[PDB]
Amino acid sequence: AAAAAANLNAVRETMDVLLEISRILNTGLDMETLSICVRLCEQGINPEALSSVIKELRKATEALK
Amino acid sequence: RATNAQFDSPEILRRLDVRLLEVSPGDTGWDVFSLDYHVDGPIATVFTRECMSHYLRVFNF
Amino acid sequence: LECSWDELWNKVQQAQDLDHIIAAHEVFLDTIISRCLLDSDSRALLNQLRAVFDQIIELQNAQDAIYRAALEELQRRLQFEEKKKEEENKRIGEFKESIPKMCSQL
Amino acid sequence: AQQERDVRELVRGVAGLQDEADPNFQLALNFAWSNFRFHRFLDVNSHKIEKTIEGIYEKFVIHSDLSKAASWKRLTEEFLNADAHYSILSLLLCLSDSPSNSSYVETP
Repeated sequence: AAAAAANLNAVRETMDVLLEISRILNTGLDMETLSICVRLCEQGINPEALSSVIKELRKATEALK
Repeated sequence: RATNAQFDSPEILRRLDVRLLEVSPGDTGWDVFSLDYHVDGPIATVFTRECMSHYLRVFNF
Repeated sequence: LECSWDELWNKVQQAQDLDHIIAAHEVFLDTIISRCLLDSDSRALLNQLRAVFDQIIELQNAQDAIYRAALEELQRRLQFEEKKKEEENKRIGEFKESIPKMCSQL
Repeated sequence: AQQERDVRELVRGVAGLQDEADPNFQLALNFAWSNFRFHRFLDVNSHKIEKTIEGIYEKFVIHSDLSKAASWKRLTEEFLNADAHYSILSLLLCLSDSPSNSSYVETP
């Protein structure tokens, strides 16, 4: 398939758009993890729950520093 | 009330009122504060909203 | 706030059309934008000026860090006298330890 | 299956963990499930997101970072082509917020 891979290039293009959005906002997230978050909202999820998850997980790496 | 502004008209002190900056994870009140003068008559034809924006930018400085 | 204010005051109060007052207030505020470092091209100039504001707040900590050791000893010296009415020998030793680091930081 | 894999890769990326038999990994998985199955949150409304994104734009303009505001509105405008918009947006918006620098070095 050829059109099914140009859509994957399209996914990477929006992923770089969200890369610029992540740096101007100063988030710690990288590209692989945001693709995991994209799949999470494919199944449907509260962003308020994902932010509480990540707002526990990042400042539970500051408790073993 | 305590300062010299008391002997100035209640209208123009009334048109000037407080405002803030919508929040951010490093909020200080010194980061987050503004005054707003807003339009109360035909003066919008004289004072544009982007003119209040440049007003507030030099106020920020 | 006198230059732009003088020429603003002149071309409002002599003018007998609304659009001239409008066009005077506009260029008034606009040349003020260029006169501060709130222009797009003077921003690098602005960037340095923000670096003048860091060392200000830094100095407040660095100045009080003197008094948090220097001044803090002398009430303990009073408390040593309240015994008198061996251990600040250790604070004399502590001063030879505290002074060079704060001096080098300054 | 894919759901469990997504939650595992989330924990692995953010906690930096490479051992999935670490007891901290198991505690994080239990925490994630217990937070997920308790439903009390509000669901994202597009209008409030629209008010918020224009507020972020205006906040950038007031602080006199003009090119950052132009890029911000530009990037959101380009993203809003081709629901999941507001999900990803609301996520990124609450996760952190603005820097003390422009953080803009894109030269396409």
